[PDB]
Amino acid sequence: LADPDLRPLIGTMMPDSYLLQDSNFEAFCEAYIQYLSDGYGTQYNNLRNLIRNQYPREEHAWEYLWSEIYKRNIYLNADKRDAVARFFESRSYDFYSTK
Amino acid sequence: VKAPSVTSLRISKLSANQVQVRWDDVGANFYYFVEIAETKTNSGENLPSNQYRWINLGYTANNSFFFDDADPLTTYIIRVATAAQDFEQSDWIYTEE
Amino acid sequence: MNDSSVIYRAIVTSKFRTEKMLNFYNSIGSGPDKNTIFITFGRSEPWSSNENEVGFAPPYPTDSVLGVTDMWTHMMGTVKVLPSMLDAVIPRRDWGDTRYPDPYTFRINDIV
Amino acid sequence: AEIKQNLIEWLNGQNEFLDYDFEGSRLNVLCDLLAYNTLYIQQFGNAAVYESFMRTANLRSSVVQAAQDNGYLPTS
Amino acid sequence: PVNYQLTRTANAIPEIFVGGTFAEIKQNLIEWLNGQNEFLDYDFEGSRLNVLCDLLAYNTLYIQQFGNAAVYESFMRTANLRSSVVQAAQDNGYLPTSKSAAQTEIMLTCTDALNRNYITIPRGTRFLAYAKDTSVNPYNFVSREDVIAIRDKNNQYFPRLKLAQGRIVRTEIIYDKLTPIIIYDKNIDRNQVKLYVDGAEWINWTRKSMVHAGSTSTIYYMRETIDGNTEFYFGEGEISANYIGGLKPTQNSTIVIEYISTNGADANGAVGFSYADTLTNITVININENPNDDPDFVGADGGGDPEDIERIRELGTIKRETQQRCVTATDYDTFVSERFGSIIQAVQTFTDSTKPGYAFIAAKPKSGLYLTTVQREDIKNYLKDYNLAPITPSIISPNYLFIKTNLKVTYALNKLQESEQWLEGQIIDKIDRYYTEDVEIFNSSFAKSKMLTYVDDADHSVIGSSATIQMVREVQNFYKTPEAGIKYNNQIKDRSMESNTFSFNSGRKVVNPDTGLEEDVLYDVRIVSTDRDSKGIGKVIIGPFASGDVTENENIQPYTGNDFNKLANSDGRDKYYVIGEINYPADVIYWNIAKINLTSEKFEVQTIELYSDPTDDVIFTRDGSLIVFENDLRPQYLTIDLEPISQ
Amino acid sequence: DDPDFVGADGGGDPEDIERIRELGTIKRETQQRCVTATDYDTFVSERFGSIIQAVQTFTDSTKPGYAFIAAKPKSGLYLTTVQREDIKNYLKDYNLAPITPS
Amino acid sequence: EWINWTRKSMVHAGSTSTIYYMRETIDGNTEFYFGEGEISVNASEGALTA
Amino acid sequence: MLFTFFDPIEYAAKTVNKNAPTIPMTDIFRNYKDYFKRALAGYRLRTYYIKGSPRPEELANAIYGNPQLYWVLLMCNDNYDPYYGWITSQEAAYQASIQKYKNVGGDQIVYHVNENGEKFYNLISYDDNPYVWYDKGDKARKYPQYEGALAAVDTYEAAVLENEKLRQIKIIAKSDINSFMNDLIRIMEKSY
Repeated sequence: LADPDLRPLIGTMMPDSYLLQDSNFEAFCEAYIQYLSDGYGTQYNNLRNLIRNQYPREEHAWEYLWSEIYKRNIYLNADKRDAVARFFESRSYDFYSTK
Repeated sequence: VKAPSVTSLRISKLSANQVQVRWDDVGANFYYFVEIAETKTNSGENLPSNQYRWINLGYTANNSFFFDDADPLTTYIIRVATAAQDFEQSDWIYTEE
Repeated sequence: MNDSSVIYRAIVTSKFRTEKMLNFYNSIGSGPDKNTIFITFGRSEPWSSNENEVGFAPPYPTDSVLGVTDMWTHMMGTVKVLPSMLDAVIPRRDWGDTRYPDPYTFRINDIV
Repeated sequence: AEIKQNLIEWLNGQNEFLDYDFEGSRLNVLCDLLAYNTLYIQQFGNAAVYESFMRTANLRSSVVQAAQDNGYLPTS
Repeated sequence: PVNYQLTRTANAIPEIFVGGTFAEIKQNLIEWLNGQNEFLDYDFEGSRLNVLCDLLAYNTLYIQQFGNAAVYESFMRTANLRSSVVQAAQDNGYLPTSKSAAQTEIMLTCTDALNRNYITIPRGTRFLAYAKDTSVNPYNFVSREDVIAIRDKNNQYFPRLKLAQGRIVRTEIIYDKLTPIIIYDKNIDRNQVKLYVDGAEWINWTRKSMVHAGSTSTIYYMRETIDGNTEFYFGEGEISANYIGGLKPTQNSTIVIEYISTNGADANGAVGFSYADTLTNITVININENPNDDPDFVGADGGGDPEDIERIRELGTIKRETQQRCVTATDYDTFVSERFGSIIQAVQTFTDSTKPGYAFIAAKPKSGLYLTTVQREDIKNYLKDYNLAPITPSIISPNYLFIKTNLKVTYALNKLQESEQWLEGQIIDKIDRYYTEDVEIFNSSFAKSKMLTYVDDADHSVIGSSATIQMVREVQNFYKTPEAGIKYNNQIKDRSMESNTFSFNSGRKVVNPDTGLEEDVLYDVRIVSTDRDSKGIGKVIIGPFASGDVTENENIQPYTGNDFNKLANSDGRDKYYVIGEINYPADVIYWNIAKINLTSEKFEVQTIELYSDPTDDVIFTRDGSLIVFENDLRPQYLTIDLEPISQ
Repeated sequence: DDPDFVGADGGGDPEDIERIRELGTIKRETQQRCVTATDYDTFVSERFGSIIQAVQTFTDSTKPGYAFIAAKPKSGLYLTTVQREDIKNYLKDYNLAPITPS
Repeated sequence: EWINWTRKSMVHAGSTSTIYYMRETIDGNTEFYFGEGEISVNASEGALTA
Repeated sequence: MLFTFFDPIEYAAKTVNKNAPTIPMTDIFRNYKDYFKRALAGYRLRTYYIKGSPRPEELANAIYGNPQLYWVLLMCNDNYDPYYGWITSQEAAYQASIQKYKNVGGDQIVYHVNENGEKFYNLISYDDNPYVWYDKGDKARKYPQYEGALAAVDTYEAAVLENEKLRQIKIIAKSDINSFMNDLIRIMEKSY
């Protein structure tokens, strides 16, 4: 699912074609909203999707990297570590309680 | 008795006329020989095994040989394999075009 | 398991394939311990409507007892295999024959 | 801070001196979006700073996120 | 590494956040603005349609901080700005000890006129203490708990109690359930709080003194709400408890909080206390013994001040490894910590294999050296409640290796202001700051070059510096040394390991002038480790002897020669007795005076220094033995020369 | 033939503020383990309290590795077999470490 | 059938155990996400090796 | 200025690129939303404005308040997203619909809405077949659901149905706001 790009929302909040008669004002104001909002890495996304990235199994999530077990496993396969360390930081309460 | 297939085949510090390949050790006494191929033919896109030919660049007793030539904006697709005295050749492995 | 920290290498060589065979024949003998062998013969039923021809083939047998049981139903007689009749073999390459594709050559390790 | 954001940005438009079309509309029209933007984000960030902290961070779904992680999944 | 699959990474802020240098933003926007989209039809101008691009880039570089900072302090390891750090550490069950108060145990000798048995000594019992820097002004003290005394033989009491620093304050409040009850004052150690609700008790949750197995409701909670002002609140309970939760008040109640004012860490001095007691017939007889426990005493301990940011983090994440329980060596290190911390600088708990159970804990107080007692028994109890039931914790304290400097800072007279003294003391803490930062902790070495660069950092006028050095390690029981113990861990530089003082007794009578006689307590002795030899060898000697007292037999024949084994300076009549091994290459010392078979009563007090000088400049450490220099407690070895220069 | 009776249920979606007080009761709770002398008394009495009453567990030094627990029946005096055995189970799923129950 | 593991914690279930998990979502739905593990066996080995 | 009100602090950002420069920044880390919450106590019964207009993000300068406050409307609804939190122009949701599903599936049918409002979610009819609905899997059928009939809301209608339910808000009545904001400061100056 794409999530909203904020481009159509504020596109109406501009005073239409008034005060700038050239189309270079509208198409430019269009593509500037992209760099704020539509995308993965841009601010409005990287912000609004925060607290959705706290759950490590979610895509694009991080901070599981900082975890002590992501650091210490010697698995030769490179992808499995990012599968299991992305896991187990989803449910840490399991292991820590059972130590 | 297939010799252990090479693992973690990566390219590093490629330039226009120089490209370097790296791979994990995979063993003490084995040898490795490599193949290099153009893909796009004169700004075209072409199908595998109908193209690439292959070009043997020789064999090496240690990992990561350094390669030359490879005219700019061309070549790509390195491929390696392992072999030894008593073992049958392993299977080819391609790097990320 | 997979991709363990330690990685080991094991040949199993050739000889184990042969030496294991030797133990098979090394007791075929006569007595309670020597587990003799018997071959056996076949079915009388036409087995299908299309039976005699080149295409088509018998159905693939099954290791289950449901397939073990039908033989002793459909079987007639068992010849015995003596210890002397079983034999160990090699592909027999020979130099000089024109009938077989490559007359001499015989690269590296080959039996002539 | 809605007028103060555009007024400070309107001074930088005269830093280039004559911008042509930027006298009436045509710029501030596109620069009003920048003024209407930097406010919400100045807020939305603050609103989005406090979630993962439990005893802070109101609404609901932000709690259950931080709840079941390190906690238990609450009854549906 | 070997296999490339092991690269991974440490905690890494991805390229998605990071954030702009400016002009790179100008680059990416232009490529997104001019290219791939418009191919400008813009009506501004040749320059304006260009210029206006960065006018909205300052809008980006702004919104790329103001709103992008949130994700920095949203997480923990990457956050800055305390507030976010702290507030995100309570859901890990920590809290950062906003401040702390000094604590001691004093034994009051007082008595009452009524002679009644079982005299009490209620909560506050205001005391006052100078906590000496010189004399002037007291601070305050309150016992805060109970106790009891007993009358025995002569009519006197020994109501020994413990006391905290500040005074107390109690603010009762009506609970509106809409009203986040708080405090606002910059104080109030969360370690010691009561908070009754209108009946009694309310032992809360986050910190147990008992843990009171079961007991269900009546808990409350203490966190942060940033701002420095602590939050109290109650659970979701009903009690019409309902199922599980906090009991909650009922819509109106008198909620009585009482805390300790906790003047601050300035009170570490302790020493002399005064009664200031008005209750009843208790006389407050004084004879107040601040340290009636055990060996050397620094005064009070603790005092706190809020924990630094770099402290919390390390302790903030590790407490996810634990859950409110210590099963692991690294757990005790986190349980001996800001919970019981500010009284312990470093720990490194370990378990000895030869002796099962008995989790051993080394600890160094910020006061220095030994924890004395009842500050030890205190660390005992707070663990064993959360501990692994059968095994008992024990505080051994580490094996201290100090170092003897004798350094000279050689300043210049021209550029000073406060001249000597103030600089004499200004060089102290800089050296002290070096220990506290680098080598205070375990497993870390120190380099005298690194000490000198903090020395040369004193102010300005000091130019150059230099020192000799000796590693001092003091034996406890002496007379023997343990089995394969007493080791430096460093190369000893043979012709070193020099004695201390000692003494003798007996030696017949030897009466003197004036009064009747004496015991011949003069004529001391001292030990020297002699030379190296074919491999280790080297022996050692007990020291100078005149004649008479010993058992010579066939096994002694005292001598090493007039060779090395350097001589003590007295009459002393040489004849050094051979005692023990001291293998040089693998550092080992062995004594066992019983070899020459003397009586331990002929020796004066034990606990004698030895202090060989090191071979290499850098001094290493291992096996849970710290190198930490603490001046204020033992001045005995620090000597510095200010010898000046006139230009 | 139950006492006063209405068709039972569960609740709806739980409230909001009641969610927050639970995680505070998670961290403070040691789950799927007994690390303390009073933790055995907590799990034994929580489940089996309908039969067992009045438990305490005490660890004895010089005999590390056991942590005897003392349980009393709500009915009789001594604990019966296939009970003492059944109390010893369900603590094997948790336990910890060396130091196994008695 | 696989056993609902939603709260047993984890460790009590070893590798390859049929246990499956579930969590909440940011929008209020439920996720049935499973564990991570495979039963794959080598060629010359023959063992199961979770 | 009912935001801000304190100081820039300094934002170190030292956890990334050590010796990073300190940049004075408007202070957004106070936990403001709590102050509002506790201060609001006693001013409650803020009525339900029902909105009624796709008022752009700021109606503050029309209805209660009007120093172009652009919030106290936010803190009302505990809005997490200042953009898609408020209701939007009817077309915006439609516009928002595409970008949501543009990557996968195209336009779809999210649920079939029994009368009385029982949602279904990946339940599918077969025309020219029995009239009973089936899940989008187990194509062997054999496992019918909801023997009745209902009507699908496709996608556009849902987004409309979902954002249109987002218009109700609290107010503070244009009466209290002055007296209210006069309190809301007092709590703030209180803690420092």
